[PDB]
Amino acid sequence: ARKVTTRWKITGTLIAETPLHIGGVGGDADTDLALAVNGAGEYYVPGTSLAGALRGWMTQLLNNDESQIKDLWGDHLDAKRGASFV
RNA sequence: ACUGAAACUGUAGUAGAACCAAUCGGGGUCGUCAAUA
Repeated sequence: ARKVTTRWKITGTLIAETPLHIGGVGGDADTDLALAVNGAGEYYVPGTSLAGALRGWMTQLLNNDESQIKDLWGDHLDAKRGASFV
């Protein structure tokens, strides 16, 4: 497989400090923009939407350096990066 | 007159940007109603 010196499980509670809206495709007959729901119909944060939230912030932190970002979040086109480590 | 073996359809990607639940409105004030004798 991919070598992993150490795997880290990072977890905790995220609280909405303001209201939240991750959108699905949009519109449930009660709202023009409808919240994203999982296959069980439960309201959820897509891991895509949180990954890009955290990668996006990190991109601003690291002055939009592609190198260290792709070192942690993967890259489709570098010949030595591929899949994400987060 | 002899089954090929082995191989993740996967990798990167924030359903998001913009949008005022808002515009107008004195809690106000007078003669009506019935049809005959």
